Amino acid sequence: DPFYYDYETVRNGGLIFAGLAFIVGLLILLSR
Amino acid sequence: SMDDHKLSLDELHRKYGTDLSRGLTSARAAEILARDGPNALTPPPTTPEWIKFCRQLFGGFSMLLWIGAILCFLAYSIQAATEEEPQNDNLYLGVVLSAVVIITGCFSYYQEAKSSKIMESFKNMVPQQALVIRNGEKMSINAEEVVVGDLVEVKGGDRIPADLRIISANGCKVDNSSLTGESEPQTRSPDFTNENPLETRNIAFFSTNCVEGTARGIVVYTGDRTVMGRIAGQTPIAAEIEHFIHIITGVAVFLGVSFFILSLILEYTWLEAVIFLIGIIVANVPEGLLATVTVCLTLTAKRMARKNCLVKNLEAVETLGSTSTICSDKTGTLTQNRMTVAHMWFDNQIHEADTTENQSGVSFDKTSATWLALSRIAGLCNRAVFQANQENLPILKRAVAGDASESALLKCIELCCGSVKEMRERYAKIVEIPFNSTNKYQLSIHKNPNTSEPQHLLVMKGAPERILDRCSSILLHGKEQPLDEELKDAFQNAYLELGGLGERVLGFCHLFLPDEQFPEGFQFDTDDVNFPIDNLCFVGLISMIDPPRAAVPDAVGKCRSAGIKVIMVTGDHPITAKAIAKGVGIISEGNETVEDIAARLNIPVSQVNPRDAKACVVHGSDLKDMTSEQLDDILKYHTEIVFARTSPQQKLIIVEGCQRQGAIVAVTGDGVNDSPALKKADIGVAMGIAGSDVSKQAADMILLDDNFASIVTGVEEGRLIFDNLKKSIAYTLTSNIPEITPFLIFIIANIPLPLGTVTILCIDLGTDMVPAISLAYEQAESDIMKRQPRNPKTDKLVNERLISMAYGQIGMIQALGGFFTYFVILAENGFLPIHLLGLRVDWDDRWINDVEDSYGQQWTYEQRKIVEFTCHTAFFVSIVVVQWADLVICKTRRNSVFQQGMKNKILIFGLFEETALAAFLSYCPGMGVALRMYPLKPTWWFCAFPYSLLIFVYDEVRKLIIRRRPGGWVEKETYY
Amino acid sequence: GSWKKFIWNSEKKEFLGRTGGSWFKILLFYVIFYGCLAGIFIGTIQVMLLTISEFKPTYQDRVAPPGLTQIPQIQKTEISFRPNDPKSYEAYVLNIVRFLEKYKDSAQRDDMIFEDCGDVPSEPKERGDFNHERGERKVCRFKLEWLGNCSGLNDETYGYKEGKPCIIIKLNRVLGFKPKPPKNESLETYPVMKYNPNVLPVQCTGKRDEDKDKVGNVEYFGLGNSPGFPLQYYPYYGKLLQPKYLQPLLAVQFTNLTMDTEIRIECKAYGENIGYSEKDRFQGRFDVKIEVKS
Ligand SMILES: CCCCCCCCCCCCCCCCCC(=O)OC[C@H](COP(=O)([O-])OCC[N+](C)(C)C)OC(=O)CCCCCCCCCCCCCCCCC
Ligand SMILES: CC(C)CCC[C@H](C)[C@H]1CC[C@H]2[C@H]3CC=C4C[C@@H](OC(=O)CCC(=O)O)CC[C@@]4(C)[C@@H]3CC[C@@]12C
Ligand SMILES: CC(C)CCC[C@H](C)[C@H]1CC[C@H]2[C@H]3CC=C4C[C@@H](OC(=O)CCC(=O)O)CC[C@@]4(C)[C@@H]3CC[C@@]12C
Ligand SMILES: CC(C)CCC[C@H](C)[C@H]1CC[C@H]2[C@H]3CC=C4C[C@@H](OC(=O)CCC(=O)O)CC[C@@]4(C)[C@@H]3CC[C@@]12C
Ligand SMILES: CC(C)CCC[C@H](C)[C@H]1CC[C@H]2[C@H]3CC=C4C[C@@H](OC(=O)CCC(=O)O)CC[C@@]4(C)[C@@H]3CC[C@@]12C
Ligand SMILES: CC(C)CCC[C@H](C)[C@H]1CC[C@H]2[C@H]3CC=C4C[C@@H](OC(=O)CCC(=O)O)CC[C@@]4(C)[C@@H]3CC[C@@]12C
Ligand SMILES: CC(C)CCC[C@H](C)[C@H]1CC[C@H]2[C@H]3CC=C4C[C@@H](OC(=O)CCC(=O)O)CC[C@@]4(C)[C@@H]3CC[C@@]12C
Ligand SMILES: *[C@@H]1O[C@H](CO)[C@@H](O[C@@H]2O[C@H](CO)[C@@H](O)[C@H](O)[C@H]2NC(C)=O)[C@H](O)[C@H]1NC(C)=O
Ligand SMILES: *[C@@H]1O[C@H](CO)[C@@H](O)[C@H](O)[C@H]1NC(C)=O
Ligand SMILES: [Mg+2]
Ligand code: NA
Ligand code: NA
Ligand code: NA
Ligand code: NA
Repeated sequence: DPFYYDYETVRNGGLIFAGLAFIVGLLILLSR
Repeated sequence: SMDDHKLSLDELHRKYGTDLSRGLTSARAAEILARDGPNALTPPPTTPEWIKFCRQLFGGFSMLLWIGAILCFLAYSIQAATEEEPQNDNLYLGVVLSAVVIITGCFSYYQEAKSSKIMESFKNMVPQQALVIRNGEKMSINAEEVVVGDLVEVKGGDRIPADLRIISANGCKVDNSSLTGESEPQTRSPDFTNENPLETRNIAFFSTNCVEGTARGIVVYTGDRTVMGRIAGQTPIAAEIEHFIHIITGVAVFLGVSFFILSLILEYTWLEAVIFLIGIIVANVPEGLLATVTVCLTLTAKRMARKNCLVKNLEAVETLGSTSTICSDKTGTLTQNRMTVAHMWFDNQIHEADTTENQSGVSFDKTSATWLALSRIAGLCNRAVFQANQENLPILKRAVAGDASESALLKCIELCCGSVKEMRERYAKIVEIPFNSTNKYQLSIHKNPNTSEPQHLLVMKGAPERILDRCSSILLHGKEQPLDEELKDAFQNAYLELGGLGERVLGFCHLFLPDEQFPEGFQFDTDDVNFPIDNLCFVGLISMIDPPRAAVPDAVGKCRSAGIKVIMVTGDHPITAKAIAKGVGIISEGNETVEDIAARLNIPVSQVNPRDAKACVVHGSDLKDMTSEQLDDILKYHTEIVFARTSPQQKLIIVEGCQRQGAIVAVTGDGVNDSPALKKADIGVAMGIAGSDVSKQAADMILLDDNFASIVTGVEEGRLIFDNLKKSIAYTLTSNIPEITPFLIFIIANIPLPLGTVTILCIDLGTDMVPAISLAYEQAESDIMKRQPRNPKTDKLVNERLISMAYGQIGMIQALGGFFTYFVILAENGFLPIHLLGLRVDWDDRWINDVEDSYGQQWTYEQRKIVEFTCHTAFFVSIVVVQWADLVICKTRRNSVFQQGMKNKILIFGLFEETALAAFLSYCPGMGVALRMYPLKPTWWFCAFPYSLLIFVYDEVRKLIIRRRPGGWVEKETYY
Repeated sequence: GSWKKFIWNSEKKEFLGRTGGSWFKILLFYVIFYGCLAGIFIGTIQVMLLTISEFKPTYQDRVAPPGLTQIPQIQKTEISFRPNDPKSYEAYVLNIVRFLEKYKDSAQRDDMIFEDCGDVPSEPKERGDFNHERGERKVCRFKLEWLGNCSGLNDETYGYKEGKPCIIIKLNRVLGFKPKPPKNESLETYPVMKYNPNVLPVQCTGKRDEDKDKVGNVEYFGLGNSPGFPLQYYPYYGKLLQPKYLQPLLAVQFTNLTMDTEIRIECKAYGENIGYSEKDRFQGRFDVKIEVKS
């Protein structure tokens, strides 16, 4: 189907990346 | 009220807890600590911790973003009443403009409160010390706990810590300038002279100092109940950031008003025009710099305290980095002031001291009356005494109560010739003389214990050139051989060969007075001078070596490579000062005085052209009669100046002489005579372990370790803040072109809009808040001490080279990196780039619901605004992507990032916070109706990767051209 | 900056604090710099245009259920006129006449481009593939006579002169799209009309409840007798392969409107492909307000 493009897979990937890139910044800041 | 100065010492027994000697008592101490308040003057309460919060939440440049939310809620309140299908769209706009204020105000309050907490931690960093005489045995205490009924002993240069009644003084003289307005010291005495209780001599006052003499006084009031306890800033680097912010404010206000009345011609729905105006003003004005400067100052001050360099105000941080001249003393700062005896001279032979256990027996510990008499002279003049728990301690360490030279002399006497106090009670000191500064004449007439000679002995020591006229007859073997000319030549040769290695020499002579002047009964006094002082019994010379400090000879080299000129002001002979200057690197090799080239070519000194000699040693006696014109070219034609035999009182005439050439002068002092010279210098440095309280109430620094090298490390830490401020300003200004230009090309080219006001506020909140302050924590580059001192007349923070780099070169690449992503998105849905030119009028029409694209298919109104809001979202995302490379290249100024390293932990957190905020604002469920932001395809995150790489490549190649070609066109035009 | 002293010296010849040989270099730098920036921008655009096809868009999910529009192009979904006043309804008639120019019978005579598809609704006609292997594709020709009492072969004011006005409904073009009419379970869609397996059905009713009592009678005119879009057409192949394509039309007349009242009318289209939205009030659907002043 050329008219569908499910956005839920990219949304799940983007929120996984947001949680990861937030906790790694938290661990880099509080590394002191 | 009436203070107890009229009542004498008997009523001072019968007014306090029965103590006028031997200390008060432990119990009493706790009881009068619990009775009265402690000695801390109570602070005025400041504004609480929510007024400081509402001055940041509702402050300047946040009332605009509050009235935007008020207008949005007002438009929704109007719409919800006189309309069916109310369509809450301004509700989320008001919610967004309210959330931006709360986040920005919380960040601003946090950055203010952290710097206030740091700068409040310098009090009780070097607290006060008071000398009490409690039952113990004379102790120093924290000075904020003394009680009424203590007896405290003060001396010259100490601070009076309470309200005092003087018991026993030896001419102390208080300066009454804090409660009268007199600049003249006043004599204190335990009598009762004046009727007025304030302008009297019975008592002393809080926050005053009794310069000379000593005093033993009793406390009458402590804390708030004293006469001082009753009754009752900007930075030149902050007042420039303010002036820059005002000009950028005017420019941005012009741009926002011009964009406001240009939107209303394009039918832009008055609420949207007002929100667009507010979003341009708020985002194009860099309000977060005024926090950053404080974080740049205060943090630097903290680091200066971690390297033993304490500041007194934040105005002294930014002027310490522009220091061009250091006029330091020699003893205590350059050298350790812990000297030991070396290389005595007597009977035409330089000897060795032989200090250690390897007793070379160098004609010592034996019978030879010349050195026996010399050691007896050097033993019965040492005023210093030893302390308890020392007589069972080795030679390698000894506590001793006195100055440097006599503590050095007592080492050889307690090593070689038995105990010392038995020798003091053997020859009874009948009249003493304290050490004078005029002739340097230490004398103590003595007498035999029961019998040693019919001619009892008088002693004399001091400077050898100041006693060469007085004592002339030598002691070879007990024989007073008279004045001899070649013997004076050999004395001169011994003086040059003992000062040539860098030692302070002291002469020694004595007298065998007969019983004609004093019998065994009543002796004679020395204050009325009836003793023959000319042609006396000289015995020999004693010198002492003094090692310079640990990290000094490379600190002088770092001062030389950084363009700072160092001046050495000592009180020693001008051949030992030249030796110490050549030892530590003040006068480096290759540079010589006129004496050196005169004794080189064997032409006498008085006809050498004084232009080929760049080093110069000035005697202090010539400083008094030279007028200002000779000093103002001595300090101009030379480069390495050493003032020898100089009093500290005439230090001030040096300092103004260095200020007329144009220089920021740093002057070290530690006495009471240096206080006119400290607060005339551009920065005064007091000492931390030595140095009285008058010396550290007048200075702008405290050296906690008494080292010269800590001043150089302070100059490094002061130089760092201009680099960090230029880096932060350069980063903050680059995000102004990609926020201005999408509305300009919207008007000119008539394309659909690439960026809206919500994403402008998102760009500002995401990429300007956290990563712009992370450049304050940047480490120092390798070339801070290879650049010249900056001049604060012709070197401002912002140039035409800083504006034309952010606004003209780096900002354009970010605008192109956004516009490319816009064209990529709009071309992949059907609107090819040439088809967009002229589409704006039909695109924004709500009642044209078939707009044809390049493929021929027909779009609705909402169907194309969804594509437009996707373009807004990816414009913001690509701006974050190029912000990355803007932050990476703006952390160095001429070094590459591969020789700087990613040691900044705040910068990596800024990068990750940027990217997390972007990926959260795009891909969260619920942002499609609130923020009007829509999810991106995963391959749309790589559209501004080439422009982000182009920024990095361009800036690295530019810095490489600046490093390998100094003074070229690229450094002259692009190096900001 | 001061004044004259800074506007010119002629003891160093420094206009604006920069000599004339220094003004040349700093302008040559910016000319070369913006030239290379324009070159890199044009080059990245031209490289991105190589990944773009010229027969089919890369993404079609933002036009995916098409809109439904009506041909008197009106300004706030409002039609208001007086029939005995020939200056109130003149813009509407001018819009309809300018739209129905290309649908005339004399504009479809080129028999190598146009073709004669059937006069009853039929199945979709696959013209091949999006691969340019047959050149331009032929288009079915639409006759104006199927819009009878709404075409210009009669009353040339299209009913506006005599009270009863008439609109022309069309569905938006989406490249490659084939509409699926609903199934025939006799329970599926609403409420009841004549069903055809090759017609996408459209229905125009009143919006509120007081509008259902005032809209009166509604007549439809199209190809056949079941009101809707025939399926012989579709799917649009694009304006590169099919220029002079003619989308099918449907005329709707309101013969017994109630006078001097504003009547709200909703037109909806039904199918499996066709979906609706709550923010987009023109997707799969539209509405109009008619007010015949007397
Ligand atoms: C995919 C990654 C690719 C990245 C490519 C990035 C390219 C990097 C380009 C950045 C360098 C910026 C400065 C370049 C100019 C260098 C001039 C020079 O060498 O000075 C010579 C010399 C330097 O030596 P000098 O000046 O000090 O000579 C001294 C003479 N004596 C000894 C007698 C005193 O300067 C000159 O004298 C003449 C310079 C005149 C400059 C006129 C302007 C030239 C225009 C430059 C265009 C470059 C734009 C390209 C940018 C495009 C990027 C988007
Ligand atoms: C300055 C240098 C050190 C680069 C540092 C930038 C960022 C700190 C890092 C974090 C991880 C990197 C990227 C790795 C791949 C992802 C894909 C992207 O997620 C997706 O793939 C789309 C959503 C989905 O896949 O479902 C989110 C951003 C991004 C570019 C990351 C964000 C930015 C990078 C370069
Ligand atoms: C949901 C909306 C209405 C906002 C809700 C309140 C905000 C989440 C508040 C909570 C605490 C505030 C801030 C207070 C502390 C700062 C520290 C900051 O970290 C740094 O400054 C870097 C580390 C350092 O400075 O040493 C990141 C989070 C932040 C901005 C906080 C972000 C969120 C703020 C504005
Ligand atoms: C750098 C910022 C401040 C402005 C950059 C955007 C430009 C101002 C505008 C002007 C017109 C726009 C575009 C409209 C037309 C296209 C066609 C495109 O491809 C072609 O030129 C082919 C033309 C053809 O084959 O017919 C190259 C230029 C481009 C991207 C233009 C590039 C410049 C755009 C984005
Ligand atoms: C959006 C992207 C494509 C542009 C921004 C990221 C930078 C262009 C890339 C280039 C290589 C990356 C880094 C890869 C690892 C090195 C290690 C570093 O070397 C050291 O650690 C030396 C340490 C020291 O000498 O003290 C030099 C810079 C750095 C961080 C690089 C800095 C710049 C990064 C993030
Ligand atoms: C798309 C790709 C193929 C373009 C190629 C990118 C270039 C390899 C970039 C990567 C980083 C750039 C430069 C930025 C960092 C410097 C460090 C520098 O090393 C030094 O320490 C110089 C010391 C000195 O000169 O005193 C030499 C290489 C150089 C110019 C780099 C050379 C390669 C550059 C031009
Ligand atoms: C820092 C600046 C210089 C970068 C801006 C991008 C390009 C470097 C500049 C150069 C000239 C600009 C544009 C000026 C106007 C023309 C119109 C266009 O001519 C047309 O065909 C439009 C009329 C038509 O045929 O319908 C050709 C390309 C274009 C967009 C140019 C494309 C490139 C622009 C945006
Ligand atoms: C189309 O219009 C024609 C006239 O223009 C209508 O024909 C007339 O309809 C009325 C309705 O009662 C009859 O009384 C007349 O006898 C008809 N005249 C002719 C010549 O047929 C026709 O009804 C309209 N078609 C519709 C409404 O579907
Ligand atoms: C219009 O005429 C029809 C005749 O079939 C009638 O049923 C209908 O009620 C009329 N509508 C109005 C609004 O008069
Ligand atoms: Mg000193
Ligand atoms: Na701002
Ligand atoms: Na001072
Ligand atoms: Na920015
Ligand atoms: Na900014």
